[PDB]
Amino acid sequence: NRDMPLDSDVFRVPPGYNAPQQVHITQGDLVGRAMIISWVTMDEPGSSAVRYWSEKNGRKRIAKGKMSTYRFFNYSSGFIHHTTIRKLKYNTKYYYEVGLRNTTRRFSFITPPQTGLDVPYTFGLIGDLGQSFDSNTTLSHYELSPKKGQTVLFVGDLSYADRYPNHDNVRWDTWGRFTERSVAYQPWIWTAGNHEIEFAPEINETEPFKPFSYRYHVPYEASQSTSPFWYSIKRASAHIIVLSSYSAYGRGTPQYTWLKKELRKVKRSETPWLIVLMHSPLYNSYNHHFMEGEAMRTKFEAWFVKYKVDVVFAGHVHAYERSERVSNIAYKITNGLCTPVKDQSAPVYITIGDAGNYGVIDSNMIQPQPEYSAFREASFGHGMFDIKNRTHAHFSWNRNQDGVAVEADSVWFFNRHWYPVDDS
Amino acid sequence: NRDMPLDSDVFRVPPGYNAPQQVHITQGDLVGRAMIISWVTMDEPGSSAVRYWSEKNGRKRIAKGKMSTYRFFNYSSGFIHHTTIRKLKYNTKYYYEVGLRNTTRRFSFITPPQTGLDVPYTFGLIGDLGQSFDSNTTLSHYELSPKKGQTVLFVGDLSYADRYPNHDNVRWDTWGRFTERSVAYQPWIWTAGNHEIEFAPEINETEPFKPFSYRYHVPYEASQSTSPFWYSIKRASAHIIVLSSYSAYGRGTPQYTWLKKELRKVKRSETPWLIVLMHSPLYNSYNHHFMEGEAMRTKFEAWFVKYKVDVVFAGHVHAYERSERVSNIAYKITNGLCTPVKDQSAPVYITIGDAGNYGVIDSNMIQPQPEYSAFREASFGHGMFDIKNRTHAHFSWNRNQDGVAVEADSVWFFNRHWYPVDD
Amino acid sequence: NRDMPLDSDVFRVPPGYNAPQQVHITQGDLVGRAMIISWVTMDEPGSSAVRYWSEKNGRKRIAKGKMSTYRFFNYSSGFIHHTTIRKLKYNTKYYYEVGLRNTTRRFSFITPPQTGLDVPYTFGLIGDLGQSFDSNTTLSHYELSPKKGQTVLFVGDLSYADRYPNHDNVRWDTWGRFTERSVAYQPWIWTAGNHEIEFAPEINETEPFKPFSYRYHVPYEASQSTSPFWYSIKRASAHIIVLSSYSAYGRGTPQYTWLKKELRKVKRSETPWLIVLMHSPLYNSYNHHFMEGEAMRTKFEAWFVKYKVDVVFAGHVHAYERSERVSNIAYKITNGLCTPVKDQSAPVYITIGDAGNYGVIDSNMIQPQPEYSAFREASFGHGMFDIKNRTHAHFSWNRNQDGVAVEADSVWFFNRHWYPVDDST
Amino acid sequence: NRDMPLDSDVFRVPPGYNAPQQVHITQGDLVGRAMIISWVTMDEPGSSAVRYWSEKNGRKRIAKGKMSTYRFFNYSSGFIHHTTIRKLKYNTKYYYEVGLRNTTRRFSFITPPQTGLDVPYTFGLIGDLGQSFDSNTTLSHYELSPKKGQTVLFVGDLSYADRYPNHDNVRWDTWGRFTERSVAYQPWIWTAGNHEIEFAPEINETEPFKPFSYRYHVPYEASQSTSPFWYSIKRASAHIIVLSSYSAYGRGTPQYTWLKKELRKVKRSETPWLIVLMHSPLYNSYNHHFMEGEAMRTKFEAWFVKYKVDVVFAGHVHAYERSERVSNIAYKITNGLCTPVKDQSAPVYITIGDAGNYGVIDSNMIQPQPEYSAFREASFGHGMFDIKNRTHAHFSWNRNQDGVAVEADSVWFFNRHWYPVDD
Ligand SMILES: *[C@@H]1O[C@H](CO)[C@@H](O[C@@H]2O[C@H](CO)[C@@H](O)[C@H](O)[C@H]2NC(C)=O)[C@H](O[C@@H]2O[C@@H](C)[C@@H](O)[C@@H](O)[C@@H]2O)[C@H]1NC(C)=O
Ligand SMILES: *[C@@H]1O[C@H](CO)[C@@H](O[C@@H]2O[C@H](CO)[C@@H](O)[C@H](O)[C@H]2NC(C)=O)[C@H](O[C@@H]2O[C@@H](C)[C@@H](O)[C@@H](O)[C@@H]2O)[C@H]1NC(C)=O
Ligand SMILES: *[C@@H]1O[C@H](CO)[C@@H](O[C@@H]2O[C@H](CO)[C@@H](O)[C@H](O)[C@H]2NC(C)=O)[C@H](O[C@@H]2O[C@@H](C)[C@@H](O)[C@@H](O)[C@@H]2O)[C@H]1NC(C)=O
Ligand SMILES: *[C@@H]1O[C@H](CO)[C@@H](O[C@@H]2O[C@H](CO)[C@@H](O)[C@H](O)[C@H]2NC(C)=O)[C@H](O[C@@H]2O[C@@H](C)[C@@H](O)[C@@H](O)[C@@H]2O)[C@H]1NC(C)=O
Ligand SMILES: *[C@@H]1O[C@H](CO)[C@@H](O)[C@H](O)[C@H]1NC(C)=O
Ligand SMILES: *[C@@H]1O[C@H](CO)[C@@H](O)[C@H](O)[C@H]1NC(C)=O
Ligand SMILES: *[C@@H]1O[C@H](CO)[C@@H](O)[C@H](O)[C@H]1NC(C)=O
Ligand SMILES: *[C@@H]1O[C@H](CO)[C@@H](O)[C@H](O)[C@H]1NC(C)=O
Ligand SMILES: *[C@@H]1O[C@H](CO)[C@@H](O)[C@H](O)[C@H]1NC(C)=O
Ligand SMILES: *[C@@H]1O[C@H](CO)[C@@H](O)[C@H](O)[C@H]1NC(C)=O
Ligand SMILES: *[C@@H]1O[C@H](CO)[C@@H](O)[C@H](O)[C@H]1NC(C)=O
Ligand SMILES: *[C@@H]1O[C@H](CO)[C@@H](O)[C@H](O)[C@H]1NC(C)=O
Ligand SMILES: *[C@@H]1O[C@H](CO)[C@@H](O)[C@H](O)[C@H]1NC(C)=O
Ligand SMILES: *[C@@H]1O[C@H](CO)[C@@H](O)[C@H](O)[C@H]1NC(C)=O
Ligand SMILES: [Cl-]
Ligand SMILES: [Fe+3]
Ligand SMILES: [Fe+3]
Ligand SMILES: [Fe+3]
Ligand SMILES: [Fe+3]
Ligand code: NA
Ligand code: NA
Ligand SMILES: [Zn+2]
Ligand SMILES: [Zn+2]
Ligand SMILES: [Zn+2]
Ligand SMILES: [Zn+2]
Repeated sequence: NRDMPLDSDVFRVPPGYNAPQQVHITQGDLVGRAMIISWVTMDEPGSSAVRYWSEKNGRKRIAKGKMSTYRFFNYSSGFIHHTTIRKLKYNTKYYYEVGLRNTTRRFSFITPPQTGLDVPYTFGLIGDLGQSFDSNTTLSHYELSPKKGQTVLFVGDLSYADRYPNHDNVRWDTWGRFTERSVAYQPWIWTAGNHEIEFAPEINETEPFKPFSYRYHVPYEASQSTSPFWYSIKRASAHIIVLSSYSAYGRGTPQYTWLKKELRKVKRSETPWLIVLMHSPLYNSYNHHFMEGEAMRTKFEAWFVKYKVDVVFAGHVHAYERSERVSNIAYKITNGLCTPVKDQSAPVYITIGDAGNYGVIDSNMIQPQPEYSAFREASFGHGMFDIKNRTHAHFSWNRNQDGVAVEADSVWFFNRHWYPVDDS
Repeated sequence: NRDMPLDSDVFRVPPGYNAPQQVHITQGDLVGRAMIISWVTMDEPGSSAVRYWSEKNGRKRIAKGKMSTYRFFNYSSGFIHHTTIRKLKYNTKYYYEVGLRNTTRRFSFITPPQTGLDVPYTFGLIGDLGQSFDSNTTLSHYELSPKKGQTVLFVGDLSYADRYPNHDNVRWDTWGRFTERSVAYQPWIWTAGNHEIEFAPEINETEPFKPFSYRYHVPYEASQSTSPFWYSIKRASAHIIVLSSYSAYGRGTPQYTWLKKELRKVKRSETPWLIVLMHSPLYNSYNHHFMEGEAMRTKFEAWFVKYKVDVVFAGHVHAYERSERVSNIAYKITNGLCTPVKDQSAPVYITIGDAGNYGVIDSNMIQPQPEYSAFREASFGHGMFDIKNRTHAHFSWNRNQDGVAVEADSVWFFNRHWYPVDD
Repeated sequence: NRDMPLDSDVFRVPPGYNAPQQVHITQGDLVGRAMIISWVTMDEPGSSAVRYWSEKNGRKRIAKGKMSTYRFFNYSSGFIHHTTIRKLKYNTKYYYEVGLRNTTRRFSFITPPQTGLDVPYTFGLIGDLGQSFDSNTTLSHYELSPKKGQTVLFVGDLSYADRYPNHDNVRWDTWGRFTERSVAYQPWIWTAGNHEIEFAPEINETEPFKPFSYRYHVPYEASQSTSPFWYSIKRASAHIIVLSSYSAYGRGTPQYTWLKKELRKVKRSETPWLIVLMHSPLYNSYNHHFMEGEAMRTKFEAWFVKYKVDVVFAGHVHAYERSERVSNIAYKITNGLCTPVKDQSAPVYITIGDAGNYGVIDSNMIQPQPEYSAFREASFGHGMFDIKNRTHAHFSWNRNQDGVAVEADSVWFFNRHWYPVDDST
Repeated sequence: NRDMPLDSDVFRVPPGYNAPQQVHITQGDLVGRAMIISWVTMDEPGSSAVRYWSEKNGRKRIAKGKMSTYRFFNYSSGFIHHTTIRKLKYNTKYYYEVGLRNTTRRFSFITPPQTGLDVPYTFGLIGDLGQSFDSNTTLSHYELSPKKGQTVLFVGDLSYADRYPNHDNVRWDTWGRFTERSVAYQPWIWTAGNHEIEFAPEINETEPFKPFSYRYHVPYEASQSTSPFWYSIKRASAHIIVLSSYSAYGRGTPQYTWLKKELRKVKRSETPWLIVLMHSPLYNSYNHHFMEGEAMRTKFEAWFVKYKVDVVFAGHVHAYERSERVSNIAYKITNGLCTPVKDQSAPVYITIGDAGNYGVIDSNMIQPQPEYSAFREASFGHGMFDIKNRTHAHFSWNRNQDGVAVEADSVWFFNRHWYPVDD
């Protein structure tokens, strides 16, 4: 176990009575004019109000949100606040304060630009963060990146609190305080991983995702989803679809039905970059969780080809892997066509679940490297998906053992819709 | 299309003030000593009490249940009752009556024999019933069967009420009154199909399986399931595992985790017949819904082989198919091994979703007939799985266009644990 | 049984698919800038959106509210909509529309003037309305009154649906359609009466006021009440306090606590007319329900004197009665001081529970008329509290058997804070 | 504030992992064959099962109950268990054990005799107990009483936790542990006082009686009450009626309606002693809370007289008072009949809210002592209602300053139905 001890500086509780902690934000709407503000108070319920103001207009406003609590076995939570700030200005720095009654803590964010064809934007890519010492340097590598991530795409497995006895939910609080130094100033877009399931019938905890869902809200109604575990957002030139690997996705189910309709609503003339997130990779040549993505892949892979998804990000495997553009959609049971082929309409599949978890890397690879795998390496690190314009985005991967400006893997993406050419 | 009109005889309301209607029973425990009695009253809530007594020891006892209601868009249900009778005697006729506060109605059932290695038992197989005129013929054929079925293994898609505007839930009620003449007297073991999902955010109805789960209860806690849409029961010599094609089944999910534990609890020296029910077939050589079952197959086929499941029954496809014993579990992305192969540890996959639905048959088939497919036909009908003992179970398929004693398809199942020979 | 039959013209369903019916409004805030819009759709849920605009300007805005439903025994409601229009302009005609998805119906209201010392306003007084032919006559008299009532103060007992078998809640829907012609255009201020309680444990209905509270919302949180059945509103120059005779009011209970603080908040220099609404009369010389008000009188009478309430309106008794300014607050169990005395600091107690109910008047009164009873008469009718300014309000009582313009009883009120001179007739 | 400090011995936590604390029992049915067993586990949910057996026959049985939790402002409760043991034998000592899964604790109780005309029984009377050092003394005097109480009638105001900042509900847990040494072995019959209202809108606690209602269950369903704050039990020769001073009692309200019908069910030929419990006294000659009972009095006094209630116990005033048998029911507003008069159908009204509370006594009395007041004294203490038979019960008031066998006041109650003479 390489988890940071409870006394670590990154887990420190902010001073002052009922001081807000575990502050975290995410996009609150479909197009970027809104922000969910989230924090926890531990001494008393406190106010769910958020004071905020833009640098441009300097008028202090109040939004009012809602508080909630939960229990998990013998654990009882602090007071969890979720407040949505709406009708924000584009491309604008706002300041926001939480804890208006007790002790007040102040933060800030920048709204993205209005969606558009050539609007540039830099996405962090982080998966399977955890709270090990490895997790802490990955976060450091992200925040010190000269490419300056503006939003993190998070592909599942947050706190790993379920590894503890009875899923010791204090390790959710520590994770929230630890990640605050980033997510309180820029949105993370949440994907549900398997360590969020927390299905523990032995301790009478049988509602999947219960802790995760109380602590991390997503703007899922903004895209007509009926569940927080699959949803869409638009931000700058990107359309991002979040799927749930451990929800139902059979034909006719809510997630299947929502994805079918959502892929049809995508307007590549406004958001050229089509990004999909799921926890479990559909392409993966590591031994760890080899072929667990087969189920979802059979259901959705053809749809990713059809709609010319640019890239699919996943975690789950604790390592890094970048596919070639391939598909394996010709199979008809008896026709023998079960080998992935090069398909220039396919997305690139990237496994980036290597941000540290609890300190274990997945090293065992199937050998030789299969044709469908382009690059892979068992190192800790994080990714950046730097969109330049409608045709070009630059993806890079940074290792924890390198300098923060070093790119150990690096490739240009040519947009599938606006410039379809062999970017290999 | 061919759905029976609302004024059909099969849909008649039982007379009397608040007379119970849509009466139906199913196994109430793990081993067959309990029964869930269910019904609906339309005039007022009424009593959830059930009076019962055996034709033998004859003492009249009272079980008490719970009532509940639901709404669906602009539909308001009647008052739905579910009551469990426990501690029944094995292998005895009981009488039970419902509607004690006002109009009483009386029915009977016969508890199964205790579970055991060599206990014979006869299972009706019905899928995708619906309420078309074909639906009624299938049910007649089952009731007039010389085989004499004792329990219906129902592989999902019940009322087809979702085909109607706003899913007109009156068509649940009619289907309940139509099927009463069978399921009030012998258990139907319920599987959930895609027509039970009734996901309709356009009318703000977003809870999967809501009308079905209010109306049809299952003993799912008896097998430590956390959900009614997957569960297991034992009856005579059969261990029946019911799965939910339209719930989560990824690694670490409730259903995945439950099934993974459940197969370890199977004792073939106590129940040698291992039967799996699911709505969507894992092997299906018809064009309609072709390869829909692939996702669940990747997850569960290797377990079915590991545990030598005798048969997997499914509906969904509106036709009849019986596979060979095959598996397709050796694939590894790049090893190229993606062809089903004869495997005597594997189950036979039977598609039996041809009870009538709303009158339509699935006739277009993959050509040529793949080697994994033993027999297929686009006719309405039903199946019977007739366990003779620990080694032999006779499966027969009866067509609606045939006489009720006629088996258009017939095959001996040799038990995968006690007698695993080529069948 | 003088209840109007089900096929009466007043119970007619508004035509068109899923047309909104039982449209009714009431004040939706403390000061008058808000309105709660309420209505029922029978065919499908429909939209809880309200389109509205000022006759002056004309900008057509939308307010979104919520739909709820209930069951009561073997009855199932339609789809009940409550939507609050906020931030409105004072003294201004607004039009509003409901049923925006399918069949639209349009109505209007006038927001009250801004609260102030001399702001005039006419309040109607109706209690125990019911749905009888007498009930129809009272409503007609109210709306045809030459002094135009601008808001109804309603002292409880609405539909008398609970008199029917299984409280046949269909009789709630008919009463909503019948009263629509008034309450859809001007707010009625709701008090909960004993016929709202609907405690029917024999048919497993044990939640008091369940039908009433689903159908009739009030802005109780605006006055920091925690319950719909007691709350305060301010309108024009009146501060109106609504109490619940059939809720707890023992010392330390929520209603007791709320009323205690609420009287401290009243400012007679911003709203001179202090009005109390309750169902059960504290002072009542009628035989029916004689002394049922003693328990609440015991708890609150002295507070009404202390804070110089101008008038207490009640119903419950199916007749009309106006009291002298009278108090009975000096009793100490053993001191013999149990008789009401003239007290110019006390309010007037008015029983106005004679709008019709199910067609029965309460005529058996105690004789001779006690010294505390000013005027009493067993006839169907309604009242008007016509505030002229900070010092003067005219109260009048109109009988059904009389013309619409004739006051059978009437009296000038001298405001207890601004003109505290004896005004005894 | 004479409240005991948190490290006092009476607040000791039972040792051992998840040891049940705050164990307390009350009658679980109408007549005395059932017991509600309540306790709190702090380390994890634990099992709600209760193992119990009579000292007579060691046939160990299991009763299964229910667990609940609550929050109050920034306080989070432990795991609260309520389990009803039903179908017990009369007049029988039972053992019971809680904390089965982890640390077990064992207690006992003795069921009352079957209800009956001439069954003797001793009732402890305790009100406004709290947790001062005075409170601990009163509880000692009760448990040391030579008259040996068999059940406590508790007229309300339990923990006084609502005097602490934010009603510091730890002072509920501490009170449960302190009272356990009595109430784990014999029932206390709970009346809600005003310190149970805990209506605190400032800190967003607006639901009356929430902490109390979670921690202390009552068998209110057994008398067809729809609310735990009013209810009746029958025990030995007593029919006991608990009213809620701080709920609704206007005409038509649930409580009012309930009391009207419950009195009609009283059978003095089976329970000759008719006893009413309420928190706020209807007769009180103390300055503190003078005439707060008038409102309930105007509604209910004539009913008490009409049904010849033997005695009404209240608390609320932190002193002792015993009235004469008087009524004040002749008043008609204008007839001037407002003075209480002696009335041999009226109950005796006893204020017994002097068990200690937070260490304050109410000493200021109305002078001179009114005619309706028989005896009254501002001292801490408790009472005992000792039923001998259908005609006689002995009531005694024991002060904390006297020795445990000393009665500072004592009267014979002559049964209003069987023996109504001037007592
Ligand atoms: C969209 O972004 C691309 C990456 O930044 C642009 O390509 C870049 O163009 C630069 C000239 O402005 C040149 O120095 C860079 O080397 C080049 N980078 C790459 C990776 O090609 C692209 O510009 C167009 O496409 C390239 C290939 C050249 O033909 C440019 O002259 C073109 O303008 C950007 N597209 C647009 C429309 O600006
Ligand atoms: C289990 O049931 C099978 C079907 O009823 C039995 O096989 C049948 O046995 C009949 C005589 O008992 C024979 O006429 C049938 O032809 C035969 N049916 C088939 C499909 O083979 C079976 O009986 C045992 O197995 C058969 C093959 C013979 O060897 C019998 O002598 C055996 O008793 C039943 N198994 C047992 C263990 O009884
Ligand atoms: C406040 O309203 C009162 C009721 O309308 C006014 O009294 C009425 O004044 C009328 C002409 O102003 C007069 O014809 C009415 O007889 C009289 N009504 C009564 C019941 O007295 C009152 O006007 C002031 O007071 C009265 C007594 C007259 O002296 C008026 O001339 C006064 O202006 C209104 N108060 C004010 C300040 O206007
Ligand atoms: C009910 O209990 C009372 C208290 O014990 C009985 O009165 C007591 O009877 C004793 C004789 O056994 C006697 O020594 C006690 O002094 C006397 N105590 C009092 C306070 O009176 C009572 O006994 C009957 O009633 C009284 C009025 C006498 O007439 C006795 O002689 C009677 O036996 C008991 N009543 C019954 C019906 O048992
Ligand atoms: C985590 O990293 C930050 C930034 O590099 C550093 O200040 C902090 O001390 C580190 N803490 C631990 C426990 O590694
Ligand atoms: C609740 O708040 C009080 C005062 O703010 C504090 O002293 C106490 O420790 C808190 N209790 C809990 C359980 O947080
Ligand atoms: C359904 O089948 C039964 C039995 O064959 C028959 O009596 C009945 O008339 C049929 N009803 C319809 C509508 O086909
Ligand atoms: C409810 O029950 C009453 C009494 O039998 C009956 O008259 C009425 O029609 C019923 N209403 C409904 C909607 O079932
Ligand atoms: C239904 O049964 C109850 C209880 O026996 C009875 O009171 C009632 O009148 C019955 N209803 C009808 C319509 O017969
Ligand atoms: C539900 O709506 C349809 C029209 O959309 C109507 O025909 C049907 O009768 C409605 N059902 C009820 C119970 O109102
Ligand atoms: C009600 O309106 C909706 C949307 O405008 C429409 O789809 C529906 O057909 C309408 N219903 C009827 C009965 O006209
Ligand atoms: C009710 O009164 C109105 C007049 O205001 C009249 O038009 C209508 O016919 C009356 N209806 C009944 C049933 O009395
Ligand atoms: C939960 O149970 C474990 C069991 O060892 C214990 O150590 C832990 O302190 C408990 N947590 C709480 C908050 O009681
Ligand atoms: C309470 O009383 C008991 C018995 O008299 C005694 O043993 C105990 O120490 C006392 N505790 C306190 C804190 O007074
Ligand atoms: Cl009181
Ligand atoms: Fe992981
Ligand atoms: Fe089907
Ligand atoms: Fe009335
Ligand atoms: Fe007290
Ligand atoms: Na599927
Ligand atoms: Na998976
Ligand atoms: Zn994972
Ligand atoms: Zn299907
Ligand atoms: Zn009334
Ligand atoms: Zn008290």
